[PDB]
Amino acid sequence: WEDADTTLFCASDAKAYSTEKHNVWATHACVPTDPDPQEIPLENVTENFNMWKNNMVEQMHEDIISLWDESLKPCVMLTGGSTIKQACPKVTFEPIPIHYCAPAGFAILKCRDEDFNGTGPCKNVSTVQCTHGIKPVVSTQLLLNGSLAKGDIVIRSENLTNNAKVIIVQLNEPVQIVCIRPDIRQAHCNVTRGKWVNITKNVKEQLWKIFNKTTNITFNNTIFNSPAGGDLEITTHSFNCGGEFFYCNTSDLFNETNNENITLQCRIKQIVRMWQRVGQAMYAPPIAGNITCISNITGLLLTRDGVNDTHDKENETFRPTGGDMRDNWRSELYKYKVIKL
Amino acid sequence: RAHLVQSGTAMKKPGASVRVSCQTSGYTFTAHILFWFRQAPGRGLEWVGWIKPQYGAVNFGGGFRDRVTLTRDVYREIAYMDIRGLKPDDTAVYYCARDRSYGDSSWALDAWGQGTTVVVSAASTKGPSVFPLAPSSKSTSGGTAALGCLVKDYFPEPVTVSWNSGALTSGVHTFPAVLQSSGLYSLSSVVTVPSSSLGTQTYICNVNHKPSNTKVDKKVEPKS
Amino acid sequence: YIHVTQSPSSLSVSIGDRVTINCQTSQGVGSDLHWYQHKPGRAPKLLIHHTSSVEDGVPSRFSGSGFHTSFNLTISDLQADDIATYYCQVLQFFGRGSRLHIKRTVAAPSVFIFPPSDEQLKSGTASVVCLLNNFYPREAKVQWKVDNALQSGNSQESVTEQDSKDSTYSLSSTLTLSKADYEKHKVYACEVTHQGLSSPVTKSFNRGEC
Ligand SMILES: *[C@@H]1O[C@H](CO)[C@@H](O)[C@H](O)[C@H]1NC(C)=O
Ligand SMILES: *[C@@H]1O[C@H](CO)[C@@H](O)[C@H](O)[C@H]1NC(C)=O
Ligand SMILES: *[C@@H]1O[C@H](CO)[C@@H](O)[C@H](O)[C@H]1NC(C)=O
Ligand SMILES: *[C@@H]1O[C@H](CO)[C@@H](O)[C@H](O)[C@H]1NC(C)=O
Ligand SMILES: *[C@@H]1O[C@H](CO)[C@@H](O)[C@H](O)[C@H]1NC(C)=O
Ligand SMILES: *[C@@H]1O[C@H](CO)[C@@H](O)[C@H](O)[C@H]1NC(C)=O
Ligand SMILES: *[C@@H]1O[C@H](CO)[C@@H](O)[C@H](O)[C@H]1NC(C)=O
Ligand SMILES: *[C@@H]1O[C@H](CO)[C@@H](O)[C@H](O)[C@H]1NC(C)=O
Ligand SMILES: *[C@@H]1O[C@H](CO)[C@@H](O)[C@H](O)[C@H]1NC(C)=O
Ligand SMILES: *[C@@H]1O[C@H](CO)[C@@H](O)[C@H](O)[C@H]1NC(C)=O
Ligand SMILES: *[C@@H]1O[C@H](CO)[C@@H](O)[C@H](O)[C@H]1NC(C)=O
Ligand SMILES: *[C@@H]1O[C@H](CO)[C@@H](O)[C@H](O)[C@H]1NC(C)=O
Repeated sequence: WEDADTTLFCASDAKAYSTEKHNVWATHACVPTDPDPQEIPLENVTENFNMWKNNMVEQMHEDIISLWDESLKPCVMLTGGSTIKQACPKVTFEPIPIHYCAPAGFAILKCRDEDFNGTGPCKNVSTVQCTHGIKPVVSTQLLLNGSLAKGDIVIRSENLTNNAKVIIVQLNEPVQIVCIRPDIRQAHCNVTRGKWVNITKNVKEQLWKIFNKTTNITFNNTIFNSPAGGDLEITTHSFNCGGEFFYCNTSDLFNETNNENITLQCRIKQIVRMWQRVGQAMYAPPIAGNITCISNITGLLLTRDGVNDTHDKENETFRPTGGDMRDNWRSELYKYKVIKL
Repeated sequence: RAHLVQSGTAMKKPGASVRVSCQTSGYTFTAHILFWFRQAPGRGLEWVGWIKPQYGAVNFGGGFRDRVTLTRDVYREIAYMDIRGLKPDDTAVYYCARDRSYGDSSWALDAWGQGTTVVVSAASTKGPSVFPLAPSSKSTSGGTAALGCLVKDYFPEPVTVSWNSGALTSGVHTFPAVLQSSGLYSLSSVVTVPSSSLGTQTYICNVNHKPSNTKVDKKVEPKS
Repeated sequence: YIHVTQSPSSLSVSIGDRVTINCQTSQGVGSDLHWYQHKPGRAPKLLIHHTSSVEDGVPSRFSGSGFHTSFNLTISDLQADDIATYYCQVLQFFGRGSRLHIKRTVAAPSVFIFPPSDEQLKSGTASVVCLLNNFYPREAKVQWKVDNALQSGNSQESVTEQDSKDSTYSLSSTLTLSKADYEKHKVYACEVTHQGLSSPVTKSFNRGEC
């Protein structure tokens, strides 16, 4: 069995009667999930996986694009020199777990090695016909509704010395975030101060451990800070909830100066800058009522500041980032890879 | 195919601000990181920061974060670099370069802007003084004499020097301009000629300083 | 921080020679090493990306090699277009460069000295110019003496680029003095030391006389 990238197909637990858009797309593009999913282990054998050059990430990317294309239709869309006007009805939008499976003659290799940084050899290796249930959550800064690491916090980067390589963080304890909108564009999220400082404490120390172990970059203390620039989609924690686009200020989350919870002032926008293509999409005004989303902060997207020449200092600054939704997919597709029989 | 065009040279005072533009063309603008490098005179290239033009995510090298702003315009496919609080140490040639990989970061820069010279000086625009470098008998060297022109006390670069309205080119040497301690530049342009032609051929150096609209024709003769 | 060291700093080359310059890194790099060509007045040009992969458009003579902490750029058959500076890069760390010039036979300079003009003296300052014309190699040493008093820190040297015709260099050293200090001394000498000279050449003059 040799490595290959074939033509995967999707499978989900979507319902035929559901009006929600993820269920509607998955009903016509996918199949019913495996009632008894087999996972045959492969003992006395090891093999290497690479999450950063995985074609499974690219397939999930363009599927979520076509999902967003036919689901969240904007009123006016500006792409290139063309203006695309279309109907923009208010829809119900909530992601569901999606499984990716290998066609006839192929299989998927799953690595069950605990504390796996994304690359290198794997002792625990099993074969599955499908992945696990992955919610295609499109978020920024904070990875929501993802999977948790069984051991400590795991730090993933294709090259930790490259400051352009975004660092994908995967938490071990979920940080519950409660966003709500009772100005019909003013919302706010609430997050417990105790659990966020505790998780931040464990993430800072894990960043220090992985840089002291695998990198020649040495620093005494780890420090966070708000992003230095960019569009509002990445300078804030941007996500989708009930069809509306939320832009939440995370300055309080990444403020070093540290009572119950932490309140993040949000803002719903009608004009967003799309992630699936280059252009802006104008959506309809928000719907009335109490719009509430309770999600799990399961991961972080961070970039490291450029080092000073001939300097190191006791402090290294990390900042939340986002934009490329491929990193959101490989935060779950890291353990899987396609094999050919 | 990929082309990067920058803005012209910048004349600035210590403490002022400068904007350098970087127009891109011939490729998907938002799919390649744009890096900004500078090269001080006599030093190597140093990284100041990059930008991911999709959403404008940026990063900077140590020190530049305090006063450099990297931006871009996605519709017009043009990146910008703003530098505030200029110091004389920031006098350098600034480049904007494109990463060769599509949607990745390999730091391999295949497409480069032509460069933008930024000079941060307290001095003000001044035209040069053109003094002769007479042949005499110390420059004859028994056969071939040497005369020249001293273009002294001007700002800023550059100065165009020719001889005999461009007719005299053989044996001409115009040296790179040097920055005096006063903040003004000065260069010399010399030419070696046969000693016998000193009393027959009129040798005139033609100095041009566009920043001051100064044009000078200095006739060089052996001194009395 | 990654230190990048190139060697040699400057190298003498002949048309059609096999050239090899080295790049060193302070730590294990692996493969993502890139080489660039830089000619004066133009932007740097990417030659090799990722140790040995040659960029499209680069001539076939170029080839990269190396591993871990030592990398080499190789030119199989040098031509006139290949005379430039060459950097090696890793992440945001560029090397200081290796400069290439044409090698020729050693040639001594023709030393001249110019006293300041009366027009400049009427302005208030005096510039004594000493000229070193058509010498090789580039390295030379110019010494200013005023009444056998050694001058240091009040002169400036400007050396032209390597000539295209005869592959020689030219250097001008200017001594800047006030009118008062200039008129207080008589002998102004210029002592040139160069490989092509068995003994140092001295071109001097007397103020006002000849
Ligand atoms: C890894 O393999 C061992 C034995 O091969 C097994 O006991 C263990 O459950 C495996 N780990 C996971 C996470 O399945
Ligand atoms: C990931 O783990 C493998 C196996 O130990 C190691 O070779 C590789 O360098 C690690 N990657 C990073 C970015 O530390
Ligand atoms: C969040 O995590 C908790 C475990 O503490 C789990 O019970 C809950 O179902 C999760 N919610 C979501 C939306 O994933
Ligand atoms: C913390 O946030 C929750 C969000 O549901 C809220 O109900 C609670 O009152 C907050 N704690 C306070 C206000 O002390
Ligand atoms: C969020 O927390 C703030 C402060 O703890 C509180 O005043 C507010 O009521 C909370 N949100 C909701 C919806 O209760
Ligand atoms: C976030 O809030 C801080 C103050 O709490 C403010 O300075 C900053 O500009 C805000 N950023 C955004 C993107 O709203
Ligand atoms: C962090 O909080 C302090 C006080 O709570 C505030 O002065 C500072 O501006 C904050 N930093 C930001 C918003 O980046
Ligand atoms: C996470 O899942 C919960 C329930 O499964 C849902 O209400 C919430 O909107 C999801 N979060 C996002 C960002 O989609
Ligand atoms: C870290 O702290 C120790 C002592 O607290 C000090 O000796 C060391 O130099 C520090 N590291 C850096 C990079 O400054
Ligand atoms: C750190 O650098 C040293 C040499 O400076 C090298 O020997 C070592 O392998 C490097 N370690 C890592 C993890 O890069
Ligand atoms: C990241 O890349 C640098 C430069 O090639 C290299 O020195 C370092 O070892 C790499 N990191 C890992 C974990 O391989
Ligand atoms: C590069 O060339 C030099 C001299 O030709 C040689 O000493 C060195 O070993 C070469 N590098 C490698 C990696 O072979």
